[PDB]
Amino acid sequence: SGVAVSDGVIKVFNDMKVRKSSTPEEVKKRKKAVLFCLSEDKKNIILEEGKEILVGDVGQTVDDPYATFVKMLPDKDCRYALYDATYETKESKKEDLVFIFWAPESAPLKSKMIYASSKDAIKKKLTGIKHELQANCYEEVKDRCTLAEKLGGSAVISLEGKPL
Amino acid sequence: TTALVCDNGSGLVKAGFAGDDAPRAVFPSIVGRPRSYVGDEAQSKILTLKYPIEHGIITNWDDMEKIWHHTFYNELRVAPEEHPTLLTEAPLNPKANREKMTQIMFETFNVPAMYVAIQAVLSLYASGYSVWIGGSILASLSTFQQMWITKQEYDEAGPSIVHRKC
Amino acid sequence: RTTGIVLDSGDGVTHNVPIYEGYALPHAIMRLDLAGRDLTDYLMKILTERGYSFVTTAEREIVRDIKEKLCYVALDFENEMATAASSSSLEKSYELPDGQVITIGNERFRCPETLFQPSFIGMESAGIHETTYNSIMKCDIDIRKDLYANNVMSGGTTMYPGIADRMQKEITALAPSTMKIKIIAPPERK
Amino acid sequence: TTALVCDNGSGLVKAGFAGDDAPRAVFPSIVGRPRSYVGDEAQSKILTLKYPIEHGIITNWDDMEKIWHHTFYNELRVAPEEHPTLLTEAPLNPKANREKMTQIMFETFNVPAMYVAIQAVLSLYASGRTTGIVLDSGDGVTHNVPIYEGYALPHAIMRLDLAGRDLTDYLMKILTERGYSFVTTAEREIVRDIKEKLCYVALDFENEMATAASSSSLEKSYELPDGQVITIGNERFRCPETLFQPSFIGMESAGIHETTYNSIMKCDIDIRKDLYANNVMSGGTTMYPGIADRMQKEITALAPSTMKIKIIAPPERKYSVWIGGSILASLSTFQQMWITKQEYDEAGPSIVHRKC
Amino acid sequence: RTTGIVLDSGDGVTHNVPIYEGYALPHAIMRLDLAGRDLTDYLMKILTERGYSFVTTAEREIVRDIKEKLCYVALDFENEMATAASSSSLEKSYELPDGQVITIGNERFRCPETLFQPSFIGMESAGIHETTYNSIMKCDIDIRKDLYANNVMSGGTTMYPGIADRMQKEITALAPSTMKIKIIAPPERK
Amino acid sequence: TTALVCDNGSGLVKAGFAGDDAPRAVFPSIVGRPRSYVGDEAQSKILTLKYPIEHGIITNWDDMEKIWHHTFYNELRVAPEEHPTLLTEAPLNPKANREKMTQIMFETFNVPAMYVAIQAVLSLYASGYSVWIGGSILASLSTFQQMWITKQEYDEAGPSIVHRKC
Ligand SMILES: Nc1ncnc2c1ncn2[C@@H]1O[C@H](COP(=O)(O)OP(=O)(O)O)[C@@H](O)[C@H]1O
Ligand SMILES: Nc1ncnc2c1ncn2[C@@H]1O[C@H](COP(=O)(O)OP(=O)(O)O)[C@@H](O)[C@H]1O
Ligand SMILES: Nc1ncnc2c1ncn2[C@@H]1O[C@H](COP(=O)(O)OP(=O)(O)O)[C@@H](O)[C@H]1O
Ligand SMILES: [Mg+2]
Ligand SMILES: [Mg+2]
Ligand SMILES: [Mg+2]
Repeated sequence: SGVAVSDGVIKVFNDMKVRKSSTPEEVKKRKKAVLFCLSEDKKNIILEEGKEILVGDVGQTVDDPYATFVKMLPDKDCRYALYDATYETKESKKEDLVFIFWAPESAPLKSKMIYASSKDAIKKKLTGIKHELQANCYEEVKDRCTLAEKLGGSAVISLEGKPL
Repeated sequence: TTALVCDNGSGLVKAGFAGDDAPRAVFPSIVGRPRSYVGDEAQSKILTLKYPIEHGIITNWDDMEKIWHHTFYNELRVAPEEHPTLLTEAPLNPKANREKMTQIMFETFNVPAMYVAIQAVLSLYASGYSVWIGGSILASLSTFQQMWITKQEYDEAGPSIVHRKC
Repeated sequence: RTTGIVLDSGDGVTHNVPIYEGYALPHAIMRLDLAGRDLTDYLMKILTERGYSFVTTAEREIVRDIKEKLCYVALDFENEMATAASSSSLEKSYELPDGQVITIGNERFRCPETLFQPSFIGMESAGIHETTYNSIMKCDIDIRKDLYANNVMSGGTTMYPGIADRMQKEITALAPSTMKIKIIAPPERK
Repeated sequence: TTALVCDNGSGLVKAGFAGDDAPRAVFPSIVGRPRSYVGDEAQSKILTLKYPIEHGIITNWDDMEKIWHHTFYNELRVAPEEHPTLLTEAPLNPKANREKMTQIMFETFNVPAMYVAIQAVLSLYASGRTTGIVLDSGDGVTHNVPIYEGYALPHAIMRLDLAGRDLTDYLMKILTERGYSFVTTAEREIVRDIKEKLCYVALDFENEMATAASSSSLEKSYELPDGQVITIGNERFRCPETLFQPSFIGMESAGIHETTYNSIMKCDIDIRKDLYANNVMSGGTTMYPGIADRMQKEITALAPSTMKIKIIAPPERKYSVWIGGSILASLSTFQQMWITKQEYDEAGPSIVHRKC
Repeated sequence: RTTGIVLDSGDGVTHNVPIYEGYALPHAIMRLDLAGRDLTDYLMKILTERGYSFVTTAEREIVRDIKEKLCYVALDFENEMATAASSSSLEKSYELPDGQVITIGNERFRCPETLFQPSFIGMESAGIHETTYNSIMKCDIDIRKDLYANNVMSGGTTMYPGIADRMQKEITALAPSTMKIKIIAPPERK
Repeated sequence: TTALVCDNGSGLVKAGFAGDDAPRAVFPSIVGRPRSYVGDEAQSKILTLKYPIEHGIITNWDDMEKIWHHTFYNELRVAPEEHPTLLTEAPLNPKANREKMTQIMFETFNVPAMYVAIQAVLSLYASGYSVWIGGSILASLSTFQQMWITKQEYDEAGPSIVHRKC
């Protein structure tokens, strides 16, 4: 295991999971999808301010929240993710968050072992999360059908405001 | 502004905001100790599942308030202090269950207002998840917005305001 | 509407309360502990006779989905059994998550019959078609004319194909002939 | 400061320092005695070879102390009492053995801090995965360990006595059919080198044998240490074929392609989908070129047609179990997770069960 | 006799059916797939930790005879483990057909414990001491007094030395104190 | 005169005459094809053993009737045409299994009479191999000798007499 989580990531998770009554001007800077990284010393899980996605921009500059999110993951390193999905089922309309464990084969072993052995140190601190998505290849995470297959299986008819 | 409607059923917990068609949060209402885990994480995982609600009465209270805290924070990611909550129950229900419901909602979460309706009456409203549909179509009504029991009304009345109001 | 008895049957409890033009009758509130979970348990118990053992809780959800998307209630039990006995015209296959396929026969309409014949899982309670009639017969004699023609159904257990027709037939079999029976079956009663 | 990683292999003990790319000390696990030379010395010398780790479980504890003493002094060339040593154990290991290992390590060498990890979870983490069945085909045994989010299911762990040792024995048996008589322990090393350098798993055994019986381009040429050049024909694919057809050796147990399917079908029904597409191979025996394609073909023949089978084979799967432990022990945040001698003095040998 | 629940556990299946004064209760028939074959498999799996590998079917019969004539059920698991941990006072040797001798320790009472703790072979089912209590609790409330004092055991798996005492102790641990528990252990129950 | 009682269990086949204490024929119920052999010869001998009976239902019928012919001829050295046979089964059993049992016993062996009892009821009889003890103590009873289904009763009824009789 080893690596633990910092206070900023826990604060961001508590901010994203539990939303409250907010003003229409502030509600547009909420966090939609944020990744997690390691510092220089590889001892804390820190979010990078560079790569991120806001809730405000979704549907505007970012035509597709998921489509613009696949290319945001670096293919030469291991990364965490937290995607807020809005999928439509035959039964009803749900809005859940997804934990994506990005781990390509092109990354070095030093970045794969650290992120694989410390996954229980981050997932345990993220209380209330259900949808877990472990993705190693890039083609499997690039496809749109896999998210509906993991979320609800064949029941999900539409994903992110558009049908499958 | 919006109101929460929480159909705390015996097998499923349909929880969602008001004014929408479908409940966003649906999961079995069981807690599992390692032989806690609530809902879908319990369904996926070595546990000993058990239902806190029998035939309508809530048998155990710690796991019930745990499920409430779960569906409020880890499932909807909202605080109860802002939006009023709407609870449902079956008729011919022991008054102790409703009293404990009101006490838990007003003391642990400190909601601004709430109400305890009947599942069948709401399922009839939906006729023009039926209970949740009726609760959601009921919470948007303007005439109903006046009969929520509020904390300021609850202080002097104690946990007995629910019988005289609802 | 405000008038009519409600047949609410979810996953753990089935209860009926007749409600008139705003005043409900609490003395006629019937409660039956037979619901979808008991139906799933009965389906698991009767599916072992075909060679498919479901013991664990995780598996039981597969049986739950099988009951949700492959089970129906017959118009009558006897003739549907006669059709089940003769030919496989009734059997239908299912795609399991593991890859295997199963062939269920009379179990498609035998496990939903428990709603009307509780003697399958061992309960002594009258089926959902008799508890409603007994509660209406316990109600007032002037509101029976309005309660007979208004049987509002709700819950996920009332989503079987053909449960409305059987409920109708059973109630007009129990109720007098001159009275007309109506079973409101809304498409969003889940 | 630096941590040691002594992998208790069934036929090769891998030892080195944390942070390196590969183990430094690699020697066969044998304790020679005349009718006590341990490890590499036994092969050079009239002795009866003994294996204390023959089948993945330490059945001869008396020689394990000598094995570890040799590994620490004559192989790693470092003092054990001044460097923490991480150890790996085979799956389905009893609690008594897990306690005896740490008790010996703490009482004989007096190492300040140690840690015991499972080979299966380490090999799975070394492939960038946390959920998936790993194929640990070593020198003495072949284990099929299905793991779920880093927790191996002990009830579905299949153990197979077919491994590289039986493959070397079958190669020695089939090489005498041409005229090459390798009977002694010295020629056994040459047979092992031939198996490592010239053997390969065929995609279709029956079809490959048809071409090998007619074509002459498949025959290779090996150079003996004494200068002789021996030619090997259809024995290149017949030797590793035993892993899929154990009738060649004589055991009734199914091949490594069917034990995997039998172990996957023993776990939960909802996690079988993540096990078919996460089959990881490890051990030195899985280093044959073309074994992943044969495994995928056999599983797709066995598994249902609807679900897909993805077989990933890293090029460093031979020492992946050691590389994983080395990277885990070289962590800058792992120095507080070791089992120091004080905690051992407080809690007895049972501390390893709570800590690990 | 005609009254009492039956604990029938053979080589492949363990099932319990409570039977009153001639009328049995089919709705309380419990079935457990844990039996002697599973115990033999668990013994084979746990005997490899001592250095004895039994892989083939022919050998497995030797393990079956070893379990038949060397295995017993403990009064309680914890104290017997404490005695197993300390000293060899518990170990006993066996004469193999090939001539070798083996020394089994805690395996004499660990593999029969699977009957009460199915989590060893991986099953999620409640042990044989809990399925009987759950079936009696599913039975009628007036026949429980007669079913508690009549637990008829049968089959070859119920022939371990001390299984009757542990079954008793477990049932009076589960059943109320005022009720008296009796475990009929006939000498020809095989 | 004497009656045969055959406890065709899932793991063992206890077969013997009526009126005696112990079953004379006991062997595992498996058939082995060379990689047939039934019972102890299969246990001694390169085969691929498999059980024709799953959890009570008979999966394969050819090997089941083969085991029946074996335990009748090569183990007891008696013909089924003379002594009536008694079969056992578990409750909540598919009717197809009992129908095929009756059809095989009446068509292939042509028994004068037979009966399909319940294993647990017989094991209770033994209380005053328990299933076999109860079957053997049951077959000697005079009152039971009248309710055997006979071939003359079986002809017009077909293989459906067993459900209405037993
Ligand atoms: N399409 C369907 N057909 C038949 N049964 C269904 C269907 N969908 C759901 N069910 C059953 O209904 C149950 C859900 O009941 P529900 O209405 O959610 O109860 P509650 O309102 O108390 O949560 C499930 O257990 C399932 O077995
Ligand atoms: N490149 C290779 N090709 C074929 N076989 C190999 C190769 N490398 C190693 N082996 C075999 O692997 C065996 C060593 O396995 P080992 O690393 O001891 O497994 P474990 O670590 O699980 O005990 C040797 O007997 C050798 O025959
Ligand atoms: N003396 C004994 N002690 C413990 N177990 C025994 C003994 N004798 C037999 N057994 C177990 O009982 C099993 C036999 O079960 P049995 O009663 O024949 O089942 P069935 O009645 O279904 O044939 C054997 O597999 C064996 O493991
Ligand atoms: Mg409901
Ligand atoms: Mg290894
Ligand atoms: Mg038996």
